[PDB]
Amino acid sequence: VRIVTMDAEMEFNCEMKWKGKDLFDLVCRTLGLRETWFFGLQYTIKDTVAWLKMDKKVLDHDVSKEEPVTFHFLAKFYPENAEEELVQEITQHLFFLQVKKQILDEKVYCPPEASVLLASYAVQAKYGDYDPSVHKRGFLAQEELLPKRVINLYQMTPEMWEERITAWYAEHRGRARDEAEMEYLKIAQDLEMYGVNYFTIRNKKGTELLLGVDALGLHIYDPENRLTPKISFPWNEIRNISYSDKEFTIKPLDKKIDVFKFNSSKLRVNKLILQLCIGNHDLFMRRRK
Amino acid sequence: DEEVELILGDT
Repeated sequence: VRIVTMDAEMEFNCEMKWKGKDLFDLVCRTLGLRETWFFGLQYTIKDTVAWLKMDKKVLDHDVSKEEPVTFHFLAKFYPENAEEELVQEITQHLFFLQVKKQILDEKVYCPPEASVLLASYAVQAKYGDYDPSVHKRGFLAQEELLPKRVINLYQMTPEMWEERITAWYAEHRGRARDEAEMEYLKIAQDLEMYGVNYFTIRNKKGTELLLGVDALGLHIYDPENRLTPKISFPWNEIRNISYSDKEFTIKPLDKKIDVFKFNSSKLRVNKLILQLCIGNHDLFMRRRK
Repeated sequence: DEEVELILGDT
């Protein structure tokens, strides 16, 4: 099999009767990764993300049998406080890279000023301390430091943008690569779209809405706004989630608030939702134990 | 499409 991480690529000889937990543990041991609960192995079926089941046969999955057979090692779940919950430099680094990619690809909205500060920590992490003798005008010119949306919002040239980033970069002197990547994560985790799984749903009337699923609970959004939910259901505020046919129903732990019901058509998606729900709830509770 | 329920918490 071919295992693709954010920064690296592995090749593995897999035994035909091995299970997800075997291949996962193999990748985890190879990386030196002891906090395994955040991660998973991803392939996508028909435009939909899917994850490798631990207790099921590897080749039983819908993954393309055509060689090489390819899975992406990625964080499935996100901590509530990155600095507090990510102990190993390896786990931190994995999150840093994946999150930074989400932000650059505009999977996670970041506003312009924050995006410049984020870019500056990424530069600190890669190049170490700012050195005007080492780093002169044009030194970032081939890097992609900013979302295109931020760049397009202004008339600024690459050197104008380099100047804004370098101005911030200069002030980070003294922070080690891991500390810089963690400062990046502290900012990114406060972004509103950070760590949220979005799914198109519809309510009883048939109004198209968005279901978010994250570490803190469940959220309903107007399709146009992914930043602020119209409704939130914190994990410790919900009695049960129910699924049958194409429908979900959310029953609040307080009987005096209406249950929320919605329709989700695609079946593969619905499993993902339940998976994500169970996973996120589990992690929510264990932080509070 | 199997029926699923998640019971969260104890109450």
